Amino acid sequence: XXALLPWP
Amino acid sequence: PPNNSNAAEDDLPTVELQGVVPRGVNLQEFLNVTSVHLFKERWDTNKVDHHTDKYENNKLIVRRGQSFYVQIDFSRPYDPRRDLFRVEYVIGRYPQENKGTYIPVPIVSELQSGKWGAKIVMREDRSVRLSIQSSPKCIVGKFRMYVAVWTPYGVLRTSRNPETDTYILFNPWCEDDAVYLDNEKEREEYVLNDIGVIFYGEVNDIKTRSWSYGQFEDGILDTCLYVMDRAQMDLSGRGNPIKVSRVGSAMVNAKDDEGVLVGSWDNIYAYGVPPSAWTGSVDILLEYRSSENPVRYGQCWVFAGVFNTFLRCLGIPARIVTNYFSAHDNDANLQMDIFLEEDGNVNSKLTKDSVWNYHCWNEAWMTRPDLPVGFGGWQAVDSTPQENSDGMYRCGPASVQAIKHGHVCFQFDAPFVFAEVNSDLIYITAKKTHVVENVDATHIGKLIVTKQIGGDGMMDITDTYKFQEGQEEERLALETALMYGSNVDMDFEVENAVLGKDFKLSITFRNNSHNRYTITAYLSANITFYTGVPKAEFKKETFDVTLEPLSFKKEAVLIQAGEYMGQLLEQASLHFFVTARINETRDVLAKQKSTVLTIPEIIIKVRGTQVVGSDMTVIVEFTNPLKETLRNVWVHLDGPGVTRPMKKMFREIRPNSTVQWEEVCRPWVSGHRKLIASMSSDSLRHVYGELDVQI
Ligand SMILES: [Ca+2]
Ligand SMILES: [Ca+2]
Ligand SMILES: [Ca+2]
Repeated sequence: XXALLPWP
Repeated sequence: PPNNSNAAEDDLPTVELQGVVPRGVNLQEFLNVTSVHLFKERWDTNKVDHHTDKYENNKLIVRRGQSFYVQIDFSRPYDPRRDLFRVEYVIGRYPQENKGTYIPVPIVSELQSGKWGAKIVMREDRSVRLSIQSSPKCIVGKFRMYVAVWTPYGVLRTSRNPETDTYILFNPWCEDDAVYLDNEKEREEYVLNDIGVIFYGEVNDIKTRSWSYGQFEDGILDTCLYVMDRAQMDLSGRGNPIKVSRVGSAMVNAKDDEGVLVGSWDNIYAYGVPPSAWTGSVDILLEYRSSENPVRYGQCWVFAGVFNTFLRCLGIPARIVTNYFSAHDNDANLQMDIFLEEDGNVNSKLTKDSVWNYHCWNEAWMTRPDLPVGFGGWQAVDSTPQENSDGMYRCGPASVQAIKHGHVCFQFDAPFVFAEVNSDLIYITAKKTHVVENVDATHIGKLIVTKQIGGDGMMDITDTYKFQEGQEEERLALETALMYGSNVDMDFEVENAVLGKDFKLSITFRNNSHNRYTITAYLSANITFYTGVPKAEFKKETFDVTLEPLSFKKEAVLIQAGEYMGQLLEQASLHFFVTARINETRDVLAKQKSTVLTIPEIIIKVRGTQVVGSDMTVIVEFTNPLKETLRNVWVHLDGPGVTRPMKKMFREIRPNSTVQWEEVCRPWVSGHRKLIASMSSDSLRHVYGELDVQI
């Protein structure tokens, strides 16, 4: 569910 | 040794003889208890009036600082001339009166505000009905009850009786309680609602997950007490919702302390329940209690769901908030350090900080006597392990109001929570020397939401955590936060602030340097309850000023009566934040201060016998509190049973001068009536006086 996103 | 377990108990003597009591003493002369009634049924007035009728527990449950009825049946009628007894509440294995864990409850003529006591309110035959009042600062937990009869030989005490064990919880309904919440709809949602909704997903595709908090289910209250015992939390601190919430933030996660839930994000979840399979807190908590070991597995919303159960169950109002694009700062500098290789790609090895699609934590409602006034209210608490705080995975309570203005120096863990909602992204090139390449000021904390009152809808609460992106205050508060982590002095004073009138906020800058500076600043003026809970911001301004060298500069900000008068309440104070940046040096000057408005008195007195049907003279007295002449003063007198409403006008009242108005009234409703006086003039307005009268 929660996940780390890549930097924009 | 530490008295840190509610479950443990000492053995109180039933025949507590003192000294060398002669054989053949006859204790028959003294009262003994034949029966104790707690009127503890879920339909009866104790549980109904204490808002504890929903628990699936058959023991008496009450909330602290509020009275409840019990009945004691004695062997013969209690006779105050010859008999003396007290009720006792006792908690833990090592109770001590000076710790709050042995509580003697004297039988008194009249209950006293804030004090433990029991009043006899009815006597029939051998029984006495008592109204027992607990302290609003009482330890929260499960107490053993005893009745102790005093004799020349020592105390005669009732035997251990599990059936009279009494739970005392936090009381959001009691105005003297640290968790007091003055709004019934909010108390119903944040204490009594045992289901909720937790928002997740993406900012533009918002998903909703239902969640059963189940705080009233059989076993849950007991498990919450067990959680504190498992923490080895000293009993003496369990009446403090700052401590209880901080303990809860550690204990709901398994790290450090064998707490409730084991976090996992590995998409496999070996030998447990996947985090997304849970739909509520009850199974998790009951399994923790029964296995006496951590439960596998959870992620942020599951930690938040269980923590919410824990809070509401104990009676601390609580809600779950979701932050989209939630920053995780790993090196406590309140920014996202993104190290970029020379190729331009992100160095995954050096970059430690991270950003989550969303993260969920809790807010708990409480005063903060440990912080200056203004910082009570919602406190961020987070049981999801991310960073250590003083040696353990825990987080909060952090005042959301402190976070908003960047005053992250105020405990606990405010800098981390600030970075979660508003850290900048700093793109850095590490070279073989470190070069900053770009700054993203708006990525983090795009939206913060919680369940609405009264429905399953979303409430946007981003503004409670941070000023709006692109506003100057958002930058000034961030720079303040970074500061707490030029030879210019800044102070401010609120000058002669009288309730009902305009007043000046005076901000002073002293430039002791030989440089000219430019200042960019903001002011935030707020109403705060007397207990230090914030109510509302009533004025916010940004301004620029130029500071000449070797000079002092005052900036007068007018605060008009119309800006605050609509939002005042009894004994409210005013809370001001001034934050200024010296532009050339980037230096930040930040102060916060609170002030009490001077309150002009109106005095009401009565002359003549106050009997419905005959004349009485009401004397309303008003003294001009200003150094200025009041003009066109209207005084009003109101008294729903006592007087038809009346007015007197004074064209002019000179400075510091007193006026009196005599009004003859004839009451038409006997008993406890009331007189209310009001004064409004051209400058000073809506000042009141009052007097309870007995007709
Ligand atoms: Ca833990
Ligand atoms: Ca960082
Ligand atoms: Ca920002």
